[PDB]
Amino acid sequence: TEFKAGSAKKGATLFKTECLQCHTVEKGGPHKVGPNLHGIFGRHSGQAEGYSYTDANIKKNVLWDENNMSEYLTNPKKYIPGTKMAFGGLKKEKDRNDLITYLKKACE
Ligand SMILES: O=S(=O)(O)c1cc2c(O)c(c1)Cc1cc(S(=O)(=O)O)cc(c1O)Cc1cc(S(=O)(=O)O)cc(c1O)Cc1cc(S(=O)(=O)O)cc(c1O)C2
Ligand code: HEC
Repeated sequence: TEFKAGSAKKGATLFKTECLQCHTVEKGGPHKVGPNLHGIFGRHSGQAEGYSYTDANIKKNVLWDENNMSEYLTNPKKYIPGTKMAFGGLKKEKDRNDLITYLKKACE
């Protein structure tokens, strides 16, 4: 996939409805069902401090960027077979661009 910067405003609403139940974004924010996402961009998969990941999420062995994030969020278990993230994915390209535009700001 090829990320294109979109609307963080639309992305924020998508995060609220699709992601917030399992994830926080703020620095020092708590783990929930899923890990806190602060600092996710640039970091090795499966490496937030204090969170117990699947071996699949750890050993995916990629650094997160906007393009592999878009691919992941299209269909999480297809990109990371073995994942325990129970999210079906955002099939729509604009949704992923907007979400990721938001995530870049919100987890900085
Ligand atoms: O910046 S905005 O988010 O306000 C914006 C709103 C509209 C827009 O048409 C665009 C931006 C331009 C635009 C950008 C992109 S992107 O490169 O992926 O960022 C894609 C499109 C687009 O028109 C094409 C498009 C895709 C989809 S998808 O099926 O979800 O992938 C839906 C739409 C698209 O126009 C419809 C649409 C939704 C929305 S929504 O408010 O975000 O739901 C605003 C506008 C729309 O035309 C009206
Ligand atoms: C129902 C729960 C749930 C939902 C909904 C969910 N997630 Fe997750 N997410 C998780 C869990 C659990 C993990 C850890 C999975 C593992 O260890 O295999 C995870 C992992 C991730 C990771 C990898 C983190 C890392 O450090 O490698 C990212 C990125 C992520 N989620 C983003 C999102 C985004 C963005 C959304 C919404 C679009 C979302 N998630 C929706 C539960 C969820």
